[PDB]
Amino acid sequence: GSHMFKVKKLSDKAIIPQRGSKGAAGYDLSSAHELVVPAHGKALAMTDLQIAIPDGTYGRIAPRSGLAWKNFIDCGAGVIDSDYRGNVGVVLFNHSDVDFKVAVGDRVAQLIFERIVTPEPLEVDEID
Amino acid sequence: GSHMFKVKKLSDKAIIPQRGSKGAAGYDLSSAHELVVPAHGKALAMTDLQIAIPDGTYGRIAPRSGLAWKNFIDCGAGVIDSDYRGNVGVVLFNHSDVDFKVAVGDRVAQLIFERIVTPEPLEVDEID
Amino acid sequence: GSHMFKVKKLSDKAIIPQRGSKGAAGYDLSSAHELVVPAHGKALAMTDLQIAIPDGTYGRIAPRSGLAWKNFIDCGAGVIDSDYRGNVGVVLFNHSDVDFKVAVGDRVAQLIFERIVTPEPLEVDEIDET
Ligand SMILES: O=c1ccn([C@H]2C[C@H](O)[C@@H](COP(=O)(O)NP(=O)(O)OP(=O)(O)O)O2)c(=O)[nH]1
Ligand SMILES: O=c1ccn([C@H]2C[C@H](O)[C@@H](COP(=O)(O)NP(=O)(O)OP(=O)(O)O)O2)c(=O)[nH]1
Ligand SMILES: O=c1ccn([C@H]2C[C@H](O)[C@@H](COP(=O)(O)NP(=O)(O)OP(=O)(O)O)O2)c(=O)[nH]1
Ligand SMILES: [Mg+2]
Ligand SMILES: [Mg+2]
Ligand SMILES: [Mg+2]
Ligand SMILES: [Mg+2]
Ligand SMILES: [Mg+2]
Repeated sequence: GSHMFKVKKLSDKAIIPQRGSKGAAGYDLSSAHELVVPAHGKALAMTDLQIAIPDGTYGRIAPRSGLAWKNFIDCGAGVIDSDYRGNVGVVLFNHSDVDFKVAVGDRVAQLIFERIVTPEPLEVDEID
Repeated sequence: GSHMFKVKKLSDKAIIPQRGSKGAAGYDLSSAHELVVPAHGKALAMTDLQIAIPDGTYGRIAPRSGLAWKNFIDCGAGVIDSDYRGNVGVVLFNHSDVDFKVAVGDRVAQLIFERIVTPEPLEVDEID
Repeated sequence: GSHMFKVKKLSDKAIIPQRGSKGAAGYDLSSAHELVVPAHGKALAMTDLQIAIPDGTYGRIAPRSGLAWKNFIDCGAGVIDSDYRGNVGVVLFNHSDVDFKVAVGDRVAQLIFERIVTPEPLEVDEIDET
């Protein structure tokens, strides 16, 4: 369906992503797992979700602004293809000298459905 | 708003964002404040702008390619929701060994109106 | 104008970007040059490609997921404008404690044609409440 996207929980801990405000760009993504993101290190926060990417778009794992500014947290990777398989994972980057604790249920990113196009590349001799 | 990019200066130091060329993806964002982005550190550069953005889009704070390559500067966070009516700020990351000076009026990022969709989430037991 | 993605090789070492799969978002970008991204450092991996992109888009240099989790590699900069006619360069960031080797032909990023809009900015006194 065009105006809804299906989401299936892979555990009881999974939270259905939802928009924070009427005008929100993204859907909050929460970790389904307790973990720590090491200082100057990286970690995988699995959401325990399968998500069906809308036609004409990819799912972008985008950073929460609070965590970025206060905790020096960022999202690496972040491209969820329309044919991505399985559990959707958030790759967290911590550039601070302080570990970042992640509890089950913590919002760790936001999912944005980026509209894109996918043409077939045409190799040429000259561009004008 | 509807299909517009509206810009309201919050101080006389604010500069209206403009595309560097007709083929540009992004609008130049300038700091309205002097600051330093510490080596291996982060800073918040406010634009002293309040904005309304076109429907079907969020504003993405993207990095300038020059600052990225010469100075190891990046943008953290960067997602400006269509219903944000606060002061638009650029979260700067400095991964280099050297402090990065930012003067009032310096271009520190570029704003891109990313087209997106926002379907409502539909929870299911199975996709496909 | 042009809904097409056109690609001109700038050397014999260049590889035409292609999607890894039918449902893939991005086009694999391969380095056309031997280099190393220094531990805790950055490097330019030129693709030796000149490109023309579809109208209403820019080209985003987006990170590969394997390199990100496995090697702590990220893409810096990454905005390829409609009028960029130079050699497309991948700015690679290495946040690991170990160097990252790049051989010619290595996929180092993926190109995504982001749909965007570019309206004329309007300075106003008043923005509507939210
Ligand atoms: O780089 C940024 C990112 C966000 N913002 C602004 C706009 C955006 O709409 C707003 C987000 O406000 P929130 O307090 O709701 N942060 P978020 O919902 O992303 O969660 P968190 O507070 O943990 O980041 O902050 C910036 O000015 N610059
Ligand atoms: O990762 C990138 C980013 C940009 N580019 C290209 C495309 C883009 O159109 C061009 C921008 O070159 P400049 O250094 O002149 N841009 P500047 O740093 O002056 O500002 P901005 O990056 O905001 O356009 O460089 C790449 O090849 N790879
Ligand atoms: O976002 C991520 C990134 C990595 N991972 C883990 C599991 C996954 O199997 C692996 C990344 O595999 P990819 O298929 O995404 N490799 P990549 O896209 O980088 O390269 P390519 O598709 O060309 O082989 O790392 C995640 O779960 N989520
Ligand atoms: Mg990034
Ligand atoms: Mg970016
Ligand atoms: Mg990948
Ligand atoms: Mg990018
Ligand atoms: Mg650019």
